Amino acid sequence: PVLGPTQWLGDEHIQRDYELLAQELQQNNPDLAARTRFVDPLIAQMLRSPSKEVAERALGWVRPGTADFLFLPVSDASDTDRHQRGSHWSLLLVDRRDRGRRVAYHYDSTQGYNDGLAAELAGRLDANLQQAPIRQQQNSYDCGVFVLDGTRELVRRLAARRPDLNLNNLVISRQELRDRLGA
Amino acid sequence: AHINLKVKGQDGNEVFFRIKRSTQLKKLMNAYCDRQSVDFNSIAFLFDGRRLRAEQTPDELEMEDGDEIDAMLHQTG
Repeated sequence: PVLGPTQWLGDEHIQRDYELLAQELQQNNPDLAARTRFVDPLIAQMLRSPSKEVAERALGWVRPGTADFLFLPVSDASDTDRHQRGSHWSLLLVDRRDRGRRVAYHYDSTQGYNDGLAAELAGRLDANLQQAPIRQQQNSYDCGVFVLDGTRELVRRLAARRPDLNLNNLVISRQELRDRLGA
Repeated sequence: AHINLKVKGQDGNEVFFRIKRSTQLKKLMNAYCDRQSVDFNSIAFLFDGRRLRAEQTPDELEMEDGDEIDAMLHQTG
């Protein structure tokens, strides 16, 4: 989908980049791809639905049982109000490797903003919420780019077995994202 | 020739439809948004973990009677 230079990202932009990333990972590292879930932002919201059957359907679609890593773009859009379509994006990485100590790392470029939703999603994925560091946004429109570039940097670190997932040094590129979406 | 489908909203609301398997899902989507008084362009429909396109038909997606389509409002941030 078309994305402008300062346009707020919609779920369609996040989903499209996650589709490209999933295909890129499948080709370059199929063993990591098989163990990783790039969750559609709409499905991530379904996971926190007040409707139990909606949340469970979404859980089945994610199939977290056979995954070591879940990447969830977290929108703050309303579940019950048609007019409140969201203000902010953040990123939840669920590390399921220790099948007894699941950790949900919450990366928010406005520290604290989405923590309540992150906690609800972490609980529904049987994981303990941990705030994780990410470079803080210096404008009010790039949170979605932090989510996407943060995901891509985390995937590189996981593929490389790097121990430190601190994203305080993250470099964002809206232009490169726009290039990917337009390809 | 006919198939019964449920559209399930994010708040749990349900609407039931009966349509021909050769017909584009556009007709069901248009009718759901019309009935819900929401803009078609503000809603996404998901099935088997994927976003549905209005031009796809149930036969194209192997939908069987009783299948559920999840309707979600688009997000921005």
